[PDB]
Amino acid sequence: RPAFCLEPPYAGPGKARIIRYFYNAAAGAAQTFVYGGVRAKRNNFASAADALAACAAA
Repeated sequence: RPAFCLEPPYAGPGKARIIRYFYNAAAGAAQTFVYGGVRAKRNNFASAADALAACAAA
């Protein structure tokens, strides 16, 4: 899987309140986090399905 799938989720310094998904490699699962709208890192998807497709393919 890509290395970014091993990244912790990054809320960043933004004040937005957006539900995003990251691949939690420790858990072997997609998980929700609160993204602030600025400076997203790569492990950051709109849906668990998108996070899983990138990181647990296939």
